[PDB]
Amino acid sequence: GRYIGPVCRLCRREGVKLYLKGERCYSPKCAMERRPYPPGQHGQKRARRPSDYAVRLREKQKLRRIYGISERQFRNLFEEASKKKGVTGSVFLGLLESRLDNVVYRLGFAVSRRQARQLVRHGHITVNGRRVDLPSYRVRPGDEIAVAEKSRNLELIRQNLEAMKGRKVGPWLSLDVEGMKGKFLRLPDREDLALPVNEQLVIEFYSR
Amino acid sequence: AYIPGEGHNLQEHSVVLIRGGRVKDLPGVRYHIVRGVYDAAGVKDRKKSRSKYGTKKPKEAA
Amino acid sequence: MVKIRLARFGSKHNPHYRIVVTDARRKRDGKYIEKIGYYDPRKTTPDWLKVDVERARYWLSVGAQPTDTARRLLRQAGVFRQE
Amino acid sequence: PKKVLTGVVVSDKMQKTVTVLVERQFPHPLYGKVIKRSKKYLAHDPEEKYKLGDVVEIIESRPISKRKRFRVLRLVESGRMDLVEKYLIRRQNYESLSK
Amino acid sequence: RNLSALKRHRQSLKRRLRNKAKKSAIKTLSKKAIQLAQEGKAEEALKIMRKAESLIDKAAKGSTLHKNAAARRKSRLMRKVRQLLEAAGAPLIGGGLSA
RNA sequence: UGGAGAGUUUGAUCCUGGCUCAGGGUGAACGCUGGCGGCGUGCCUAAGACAUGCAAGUCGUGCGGGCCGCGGGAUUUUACUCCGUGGUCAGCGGCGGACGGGUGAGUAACGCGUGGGUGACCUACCCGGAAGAGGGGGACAACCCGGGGAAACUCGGGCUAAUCCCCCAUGUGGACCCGCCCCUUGGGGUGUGUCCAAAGGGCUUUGCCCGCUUCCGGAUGGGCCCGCGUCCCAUCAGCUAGUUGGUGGGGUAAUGGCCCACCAAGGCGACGACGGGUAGCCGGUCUGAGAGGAUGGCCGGCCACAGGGGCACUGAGACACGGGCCCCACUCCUACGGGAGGCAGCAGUUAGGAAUCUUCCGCAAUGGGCGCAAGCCUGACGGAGCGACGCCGCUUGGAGGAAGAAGCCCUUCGGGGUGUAAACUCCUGAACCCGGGACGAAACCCCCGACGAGGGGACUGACGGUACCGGGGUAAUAGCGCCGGCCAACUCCGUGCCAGCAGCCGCGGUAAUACGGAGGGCGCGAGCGUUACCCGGAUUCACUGGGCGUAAAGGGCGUGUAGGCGGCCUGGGGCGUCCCAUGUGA
Ligand SMILES: NC[C@@H]1O[C@H](O[C@H]2[C@@H](O)[C@H](O[C@@H]3[C@@H](O)[C@H](N)C[C@H](N)[C@H]3O[C@H]3O[C@H](CO)[C@@H](O)[C@H](O)[C@H]3N)O[C@@H]2CO)[C@H](N)[C@@H](O)[C@@H]1O
Ligand SMILES: NC[C@@H]1O[C@H](O[C@H]2[C@@H](O)[C@H](O[C@@H]3[C@@H](O)[C@H](N)C[C@H](N)[C@H]3O[C@H]3O[C@H](CO)[C@@H](O)[C@H](O)[C@H]3N)O[C@@H]2CO)[C@H](N)[C@@H](O)[C@@H]1O
Ligand SMILES: NC[C@@H]1O[C@H](O[C@H]2[C@@H](O)[C@H](O[C@@H]3[C@@H](O)[C@H](N)C[C@H](N)[C@H]3O[C@H]3O[C@H](CO)[C@@H](O)[C@H](O)[C@H]3N)O[C@@H]2CO)[C@H](N)[C@@H](O)[C@@H]1O
Ligand SMILES: [Mg+2]
Ligand SMILES: [Mg+2]
Ligand SMILES: [Mg+2]
Ligand SMILES: [Mg+2]
Ligand SMILES: [Mg+2]
Ligand SMILES: [Mg+2]
Ligand SMILES: [Mg+2]
Ligand SMILES: [Mg+2]
Ligand SMILES: [Mg+2]
Ligand SMILES: [Mg+2]
Ligand SMILES: [Mg+2]
Ligand SMILES: [Mg+2]
Ligand SMILES: [Mg+2]
Ligand SMILES: [Mg+2]
Ligand SMILES: [Mg+2]
Ligand SMILES: [Mg+2]
Ligand SMILES: [Mg+2]
Ligand SMILES: [Mg+2]
Ligand SMILES: [Mg+2]
Ligand SMILES: [Mg+2]
Ligand SMILES: [Mg+2]
Ligand SMILES: [Mg+2]
Ligand SMILES: [Mg+2]
Ligand SMILES: [Mg+2]
Ligand SMILES: [Mg+2]
Ligand SMILES: [Mg+2]
Ligand SMILES: [Mg+2]
Ligand SMILES: [Mg+2]
Ligand SMILES: [Mg+2]
Ligand SMILES: [Mg+2]
Ligand SMILES: [Mg+2]
Ligand SMILES: [Mg+2]
Ligand SMILES: [Mg+2]
Ligand SMILES: [Mg+2]
Ligand SMILES: [Mg+2]
Ligand SMILES: [Mg+2]
Ligand SMILES: [Mg+2]
Ligand SMILES: [Mg+2]
Ligand SMILES: [Mg+2]
Ligand SMILES: [Mg+2]
Ligand SMILES: [Mg+2]
Ligand SMILES: [Mg+2]
Ligand SMILES: [Mg+2]
Ligand SMILES: [Mg+2]
Repeated sequence: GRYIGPVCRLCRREGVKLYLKGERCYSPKCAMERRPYPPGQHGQKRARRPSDYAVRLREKQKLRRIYGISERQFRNLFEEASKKKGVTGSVFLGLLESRLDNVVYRLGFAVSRRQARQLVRHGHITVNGRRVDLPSYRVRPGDEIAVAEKSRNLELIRQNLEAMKGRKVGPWLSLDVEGMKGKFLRLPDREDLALPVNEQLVIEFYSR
Repeated sequence: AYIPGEGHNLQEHSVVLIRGGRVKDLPGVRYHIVRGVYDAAGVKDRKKSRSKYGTKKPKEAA
Repeated sequence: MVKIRLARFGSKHNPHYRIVVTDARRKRDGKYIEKIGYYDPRKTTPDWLKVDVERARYWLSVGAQPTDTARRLLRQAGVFRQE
Repeated sequence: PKKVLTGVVVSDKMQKTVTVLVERQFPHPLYGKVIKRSKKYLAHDPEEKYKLGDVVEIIESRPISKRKRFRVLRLVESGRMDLVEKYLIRRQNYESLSK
Repeated sequence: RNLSALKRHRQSLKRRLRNKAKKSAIKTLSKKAIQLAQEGKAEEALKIMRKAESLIDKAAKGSTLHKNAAARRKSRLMRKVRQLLEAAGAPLIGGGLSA
C-alpha cells in the first residue's frame, strides 16, 4: 500500500515545499516554513556536492512523492509514456494527472491527494454516473467526475465544495460547484502545470 | 564451506545447507553455510542484517 | 468429417468463442481451417455474434456438419434463411 | 515448379546415371560477402547420351534410385572439361591431407 | 481389469483367418496359371487365370485385398500369363485376354 | 524514437588488459516477513517404483438367446405348449477404441522449419452428382452336453439368427491385359476379351425415415520426394560392400537398394565425409540501440515414445499408452505345474532432491465417440482447492494537531534529532453482520408449417447463495535490505589484525562513517534480501565493431595446389544486384 507515514517531512528533505497535507502544508508551516532542511540528526550541516545520480534520484523522488504513488506503479507509467507518441516527459505528466485520485484533488473535492485517495476508495466518487473506487483509474477526456449523491451531506465534502466558492480550476478541467461535479476537458500540457520538477532529470534517471 | 556469523553450533555430523559464495581470504572455500536451516541454528543476539544469518524477529520493543 | 463448431477463447469466467471450421479429430482449441465468426454468449457488447455467411454457406456446400449450437448461431445470422 | 538446376557432368562411370556438380552462390548471412558452394546430383540418363564435360540442366524428379531424384533435362553446351579439371584436382588434393 | 472390447481381439482373429485363406487361394491359383502357361496351355491356362482374376476382384470387395493391390495382382498375373504363352503357340480358348 | 558507465596494476601518468559492480529476466529455491482479491502459474531431480478409485465406449431402429418376474391363450386336467410384457446378463454384429489426454527418453534425421513436387499415391465418417439392390446357400458364439487346470483360463461334442460369411444374376459404372487416339513419367478417352456390386431395419405403413452397393466429383486428413536452412570437437581424416548404379522380380496405396536374384564398379569427403559429444525441432521467449547473444518452460504446430528389445494381426487409418505375440528386467499370486501386472491419463503414495498442488465439484457450457431419437460414455473440458511462485489491483486510514510531551540518541552543555510524528479533536468506514441476487442457456426435444425456411413451446447451472446491487458498520498489519568508494543514506557507544565483514577495491593492530549494537538516515514495500542461471555492460571473438615494432599476436624463408581477389574499351546473356505485381509467411 501507498506510503503511510510522516509527510510534511519530505515537504523537507526534497528541498522544495510539496503539498501532501493541503490545508496546513499551505500556512505558517509545510513544517517547511519553520525548518527548511533535511530530517534527521545531520539535517543542518554543510550539504555535500550531490552526485549526478543523487540529483536525478531526488528529482524523481520529488515527482513521485507529490502524486503519492508507489515506485512500481510510477515506473510502469513512465514506461507507458515512453512507448507512446510525443514528448515523453509531458506525456508521463499527462498520465500522472489523469489518475482519478488526482483529478478529484485537482477538482477541489478533496484538499489533499492523500485525502482524495480515501474519497475515491470509499465510494464517494463517480465517473460518468457509474461509481468507481480505483485511485489509479485513468480519467480520459470527456469524463464527468461527480461526487456521490449519497455522500454529499458529509461535512468534509461540504466544506471543500464551499471553499471552492471563489476558486479557479486548471485549464484542462471545469467545475459546476453546486452540482458538485467537474469535467476532464483534455489532458494537461507541461506548461499547464507548475510543478517544481524538471522531468528531463527524471527521464534521465530511468536511462541506466 | 564457511560458517558465517557471530558464533555457531556445528559439530561433527551436522547436516546443513550450502549456498555458494567464496570467502577469498580462505583458499578453497567457495561456499557459505546458510544459517537457520537444518542443524545450523541462526545467529542469536543479531539485531541488524538478520535474514542472512537467519534469525527471527525479536520481541521486546516489537 | 469437418465441422463448424466453437473454439474457446477469452478467459476464466469470460467465455468468448470462435465459430470455426476444423476437422472433428482436432483438439477443441487447436489448429483450425478458417474462422468464420465469433460469438460472445454474455452479450457484454452490442455486437455479440457475427458470421461470414457467404463462407458458412461455402462450408456447408462442401459437407461440414455443424455442432447443434454452432448451427443455432448460424441459423440466427440467417445462414439457412432463404427466399 | 519442379526445381531445375544446371551444372556440369563430372562422372559417367555408372550405367544410365550422370553425376552433376552444381554451383550455387549467395551472400553470407553475417559477413555479406558473396560465396560459392556446390553439390553433386546423381541424374538419370536412360540413354547414356550425356558425357564428361557437358553442361546440363537437371530437373526434380520422381525417384529412380536411392539418392537419384533428378533427370537430365537438356544439354546446355558441350565442352567444359576445364570445370571438370577443377573438380578432379580438388578431389586428388584430398590424399595430400591424411596421415 | 476386464476391458470388454478385447472383443475386438476375438473379431480380429476370425477376420484374419478369413483373409488369410482368401489370399492363399489367389496365390496357389495364380502360380497354377503361370505354371500352365509355361507349357503353352489352351483353355486351362486361361480358364484358371480367369478363375483367379475373379478371386482377386472378389477379395478386393472386402478388407482383404482392398483397392488396387487387386489391380496390381491382376496386372502382374495376366501379363506374365500372356508373355509365357507367346513363348510357344496361339492364345487358344480366348478366355480372359483382349484379342 | 534508439546507444550513460564506474572500481581495481603506479609514488604519480598515459596505454594495454583481465577481474568486479550498477540493468533486465525466472517453471525457481533459501532467509526474514506476510492482510485482501482477480488472472496466471506450480517435479527443473528418478523416461524411478507404484496401494486404492476413476480415466472409451456405445447401438434393442442389425441378430438370436439365457436368467428373474407379471399378464393373456391352446386346456378343463394340470403334462405339454402359443403370444404379449417388465427387469437384467452377456453373446453375435456394427461404428468408435489410430482421436482426445500424457511425456521428451531417444533422435544431429527430409526429425524439424520453410518453399516446392506427386504423370508415384491413399483417405472411414461428411457434401454433390449418375445408377442399382433379383435369385439361392453356408457357418460360428450365445444356449445345451461332456472333459482338463489350484487359479489365469482352456479342450471336445451338438443346435441357431442377422446389416456375419459365400455362390449365381443384373453391370449405371469400375478393374485388368492387348490395341488405337489425345496428353506427355503411371494424366484423359476408346474397342474386343475377361473380371467385380449390394442388407436390411423402423414406422403415426403404398411413402416416408435410418441404412446397403458401384462409380465420378468435392471437402478434410495423410504418405512419399525435392531446394534451402538447422549446435560443439579435426587432440575424429579418410568413410562405404545393399555399399553406388543397372536389368528383372518381390513388397506397398505409391516412388525408391524398401527387400531379393543377377550384372557393372561404383558412391561420399577439408564447401568437413567417417567418428565422438550434446540436444526433441518450430511458432516463440529473454536480452540487446541494433546487429547479435542466450533460450524452446506455459500456450499452439510437427516429430518421437508408452517398464527395456523385437514383431505382426485387425483395420480407411496402428505396427496400436489403458489390443495381441515372443524375449529381457523388476513387483505380486502360485496346490511349484503355471500364471498376473505396466499412472510419461486424473488424482494420490513413495524415493530422490534446494524444490513443485487436491486421492475436490460438475458434465451446466465447449468439444469428442456411438445412437433415428431419448440418451449413454467422456479425470477431454468447465470449475473449485492448495503454494505471495508471478503479474495487476487494493488495505493498514483522512484533515486538523507545539517553537515542539515523554522515552531513546546526539551535544560546543548554549542546543539539536526522531517530529505533525505521537497523545488528543473532528471525518471516512477494509474486516465483519443484514437483505436481494446473476450473466454464462438456447439448442437438442415437442407442436404449426413439410421432418426444409420461418414461427411457437418446454427442460437444463458444477462454479454459487459466488460475482454484482442495496442497508448497517469497527481506525483497523509492516516488513526487508542498505548507509567506506562504485552508491541514495553519519553519528555515539562496544570492540582492539580479536570477534568479525568482504561483489571488487579492501576494512579490523584503542577514537573504525567498512566489524557488533544503538540513535538517525536512504531505498523498496506484502514484500524485501540471498544463492543460482541467461543476455547486458563486454567495441572483452569486434558483420555493424578490435587488434599483431616494444603491451597477447607476422608463420624462419621460399615455391607453389585448391581457394579468395582482378587493369581499359565494345557487344551479347541477365546468375548475382535492383524494381513492379502476385502467392506464402496459421
Ligand atoms: N510423484 C512426484 C514425482 O512425479 C514425477 O513424475 C512426474 C512427471 O512424469 C509428470 O509431471 C508432469 C511433468 O512431466 C511435465 N513437466 C508437465 C507438468 N510439469 C507435470 O504435470 C504432472 O504433474 C502435475 C502436478 O505436479 C499434474 O498437474 C499434471 O497433470 C501431471 N501431468 O507426471 C509426474 C507427476 O505427474 C517423478 N516420477 C518423481 O519425481 C515423482 O513421481
Ligand atoms: N537437401 C538438403 C538437406 O540436407 C540436410 O542434410 C545435410 C545437412 O544435414 C548436412 O550438411 C550440413 C552442411 O550442408 C552445412 N554447410 C554444414 C553443417 N554443419 C552440415 O550439417 C551436418 O553436420 C552438422 C554438425 O555436425 C549436423 O547437424 C549433421 O550431422 C549434419 N547436418 O549433411 C547434409 C548435406 O550437407 C537435411 N537433413 C535434409 O533435411 C535435406 O536433405
Ligand atoms: N597491426 C599492424 C599490421 O596490420 C597490417 O594490416 C592492416 C593495416 O595495414 C591496415 O589497417 C589500418 C591501419 O594501418 C591504420 N592504423 C588505420 C586503420 N584504422 C586500419 O584499418 C583497419 O581497421 C579499421 C578499423 O579500425 C577498419 O575499418 C579497416 O577496414 C581496416 N583496414 O590494414 C590492415 C587491416 O588490418 C598487417 N596485418 C600486419 O602488418 C600487421 O598486423
Ligand atoms: Mg533536521
Ligand atoms: Mg463392441
Ligand atoms: Mg605493474
Ligand atoms: Mg597504489
Ligand atoms: Mg578496466
Ligand atoms: Mg490460483
Ligand atoms: Mg448387449
Ligand atoms: Mg497426443
Ligand atoms: Mg493438460
Ligand atoms: Mg552425432
Ligand atoms: Mg485430397
Ligand atoms: Mg441370404
Ligand atoms: Mg462346433
Ligand atoms: Mg455383408
Ligand atoms: Mg457401360
Ligand atoms: Mg457377379
Ligand atoms: Mg520396381
Ligand atoms: Mg534428450
Ligand atoms: Mg553489444
Ligand atoms: Mg535453437
Ligand atoms: Mg516398447
Ligand atoms: Mg489389412
Ligand atoms: Mg507407433
Ligand atoms: Mg495406463
Ligand atoms: Mg527427501
Ligand atoms: Mg458435456
Ligand atoms: Mg456434448
Ligand atoms: Mg495525520
Ligand atoms: Mg460513523
Ligand atoms: Mg553517498
Ligand atoms: Mg553487513
Ligand atoms: Mg572506537
Ligand atoms: Mg559496508
Ligand atoms: Mg554497523
Ligand atoms: Mg502489489
Ligand atoms: Mg559482444
Ligand atoms: Mg571488424
Ligand atoms: Mg584489443
Ligand atoms: Mg610481443
Ligand atoms: Mg618475418
Ligand atoms: Mg607465391
Ligand atoms: Mg590461383
Ligand atoms: Mg573486372
Ligand atoms: Mg537476374
